Amino acid sequence: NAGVTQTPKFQVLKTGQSMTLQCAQDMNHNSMYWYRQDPGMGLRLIYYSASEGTTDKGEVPNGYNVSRLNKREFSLRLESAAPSQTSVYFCASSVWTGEGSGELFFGEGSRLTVLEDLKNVFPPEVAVFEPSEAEISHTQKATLVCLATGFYPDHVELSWWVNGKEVHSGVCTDPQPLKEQPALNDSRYALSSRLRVSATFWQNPRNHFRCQVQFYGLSENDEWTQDRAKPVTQIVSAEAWGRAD
Amino acid sequence: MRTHSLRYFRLGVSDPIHGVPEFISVGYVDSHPITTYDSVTRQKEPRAPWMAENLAPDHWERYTQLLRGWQQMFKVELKRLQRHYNHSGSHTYQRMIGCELLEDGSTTGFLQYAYDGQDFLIFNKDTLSWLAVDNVAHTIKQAWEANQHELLYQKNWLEEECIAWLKRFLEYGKDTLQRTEPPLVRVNRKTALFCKAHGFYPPEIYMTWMKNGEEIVQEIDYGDILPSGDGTYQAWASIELDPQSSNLYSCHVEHSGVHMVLQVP
Amino acid sequence: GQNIDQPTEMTATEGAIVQINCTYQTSGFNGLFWYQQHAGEAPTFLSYNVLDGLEEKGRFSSFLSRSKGYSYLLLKELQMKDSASYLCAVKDSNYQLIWGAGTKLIIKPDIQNPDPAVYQLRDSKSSDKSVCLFTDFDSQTNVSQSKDSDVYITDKCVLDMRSMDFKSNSAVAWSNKSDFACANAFNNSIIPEDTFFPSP
Amino acid sequence: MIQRTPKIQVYSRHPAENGKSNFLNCYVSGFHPSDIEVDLLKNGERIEKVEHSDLSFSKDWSFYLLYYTEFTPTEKDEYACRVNHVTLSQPKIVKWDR
Ligand SMILES: Cc1cc2nc3c(=O)[nH]c(=O)nc-3n(C[C@H](O)[C@H](O)[C@H](O)CO)c2cc1C
Ligand SMILES: [Cl-]
Ligand code: NA
Repeated sequence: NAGVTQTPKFQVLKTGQSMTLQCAQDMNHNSMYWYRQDPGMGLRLIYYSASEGTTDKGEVPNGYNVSRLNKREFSLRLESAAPSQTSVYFCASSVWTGEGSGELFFGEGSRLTVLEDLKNVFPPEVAVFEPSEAEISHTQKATLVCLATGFYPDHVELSWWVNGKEVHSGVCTDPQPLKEQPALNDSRYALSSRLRVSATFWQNPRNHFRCQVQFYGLSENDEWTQDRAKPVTQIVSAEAWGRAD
Repeated sequence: MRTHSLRYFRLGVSDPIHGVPEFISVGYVDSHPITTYDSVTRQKEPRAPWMAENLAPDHWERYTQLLRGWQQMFKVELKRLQRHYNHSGSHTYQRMIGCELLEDGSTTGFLQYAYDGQDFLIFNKDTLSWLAVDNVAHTIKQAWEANQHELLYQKNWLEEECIAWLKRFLEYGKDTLQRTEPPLVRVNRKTALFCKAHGFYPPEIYMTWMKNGEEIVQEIDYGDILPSGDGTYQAWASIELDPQSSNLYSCHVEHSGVHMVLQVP
Repeated sequence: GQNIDQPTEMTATEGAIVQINCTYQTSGFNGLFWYQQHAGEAPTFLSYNVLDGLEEKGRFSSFLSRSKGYSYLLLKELQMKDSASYLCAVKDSNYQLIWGAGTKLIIKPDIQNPDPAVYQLRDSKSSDKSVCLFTDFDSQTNVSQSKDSDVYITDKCVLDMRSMDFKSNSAVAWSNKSDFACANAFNNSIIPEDTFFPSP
Repeated sequence: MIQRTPKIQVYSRHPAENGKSNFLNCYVSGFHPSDIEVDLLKNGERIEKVEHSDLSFSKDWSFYLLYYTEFTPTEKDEYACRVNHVTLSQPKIVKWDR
């Protein structure tokens, strides 16, 4: 009972590189779809497959092709990636097509960024800042801040970890990153998050706090020729311990 | 205008003979085939020139994809039916959906299914329900009625979409569909009087025999309206002569708002 | 041409009601869908209308007028979890979906006991940044971006301390400049007169 | 399973006149299921060049078909339609009555 499962969640590509997105549905659906979603416009269909054994173009097929491999799987191929194919790609399925009320079921999305060169790909720098003592005495609460800065492209997942377990309560991470240089098309990004706890929780010296940022960057096959370290997919973290003082 | 209609049929066969398609779908405007699709060609194609000349290739490409899906759905549905009937061998499944725009501007709309050529499920777009003729159909009725939104969708399709497309096709084919070719009518003896009409379009025609100005409905033999092959139709009606009394016989023909009487001397 | 229009963004208050409009001009009509898409997530189906009228589904209702080519999605008793984009889509005569560009719905939390303050967070030994937190202000406050290109200010974010049934707004500002100070970090914003600035 | 036997009607396109070219029609209708074999006969011999409409569908779920061939009737030549269907134990022949 997985629903629609598409991979990869994130991918950086160089202009001219090939890429296959996978998609599978375990709902015994007959119809599958590939959409792209871009800012300021509605979903645009790339290719669809009304039934097993047939496919056809949608509204924006150029640059793409598909394979309805079987009833479950519908792959999307970018044979020669172009900067304009930077987008978020969604796979969907429906029981049938050519009926009225049947809804679409969507996969989680695949965010693709196509770049002329990988020279501007950077992992985030991650830093954690401990709560203000003034906040603690004024509110009986304590807000930690995590800053993930200088990363490019915007392919990150930030999470907080308290005593080795991910937490969500008391957390707020910016929904969109900040452009550190808003006037540049290739500007690197910044992202802030807060975790707020009771002063009592913060004041137990054995409580451990970690801000973790998963960055999706290059893989072994990607060519790297810059002097700095290859910006591979990696996890960058920073930590703090509760303070009894 | 006269009454006009748009209808699409589907035929599914569970164990077809070699070469025979497992699935066929044909559309009609009035008595004219407009489109065809089957599981051998896998292509939706025009069957009337006024259809081909008014619908671009991307139209035929789109509905080709949709019919490939409808074909698969029909196979799955027939497999379910024949399993629940516990039937071996080859059985048929059929669907008809369509609408009429009547002369007074009122409309009708209909959707029904058949198994082995007999009514199986019949849609009522006013009470939004399916009429089932047996317990196999009853099972399907319950599954389909549990999906209330799809019944609402079909009501809208029958009452709004179907009528909009019918009007579009009526204009496409107006030279054919809205024309009138009046019948040529004659009587001869064969003892029975045969009143015969031919060369007329549209095929709708009413022929009957009158004796002394009274219509003897039960004493008349009505022939079928038959295609002549050239786009026009022919038909006949016969009455038997009483050699024991004198009577005035007359053939009466009504076609496209014109009445004709042929008195037999 | 075929088109579908919905407002780009809407902002309403927690607990209140919002009506999201969608108008369409299409080649025929076989129904209108609403989907919900949380930021960075998949769209999920909310509703379908094809005849005229209103359908209710929990706190959400969807209305359709075919003759006006108009629908709205009505959200009652707004909660923070309703912050999301709402996508309107019409199935046309050829069973193709035309998608609206989406309405981003922003929900203002009801701040019970505002306590606006700008706090200086403690330095990290691994960073040259100084970090300031503007927090606990009421939802009518707007946080302006920075006018100094070497100061970074993020937009307000609502956190929910669920055990304490407590929500609060905050924005973060940071810089590595020597003249950066929390007392002036948010100078380009209109902040409450009683904002608390603890002494340095 | 109810199966319906084909009605078979043989007739000329126009009123026949010896020495005048015409079309001989065989209209097969009301049958179910759809598989069917139709031949036109001249003097008992199958005519080769014989055309037919595509399988057609009636509202009562039965099927119909028109078979035809161009011909010039004479006094001596006899014509017929020969139809086989699952409902027919042997082929049925319907002569053209003019
Ligand atoms: C332009 C057009 C073409 C269609 N072609 C077919 C067809 O070939 N066969 C069919 O069964 N229904 C056809 N339909 C009818 C309808 O979409 C279909 O039967 C749905 O199953 C009705 O709910 C068509 C509808 C439109 C608008
Ligand atoms: Cl007519
Ligand atoms: Na392509």
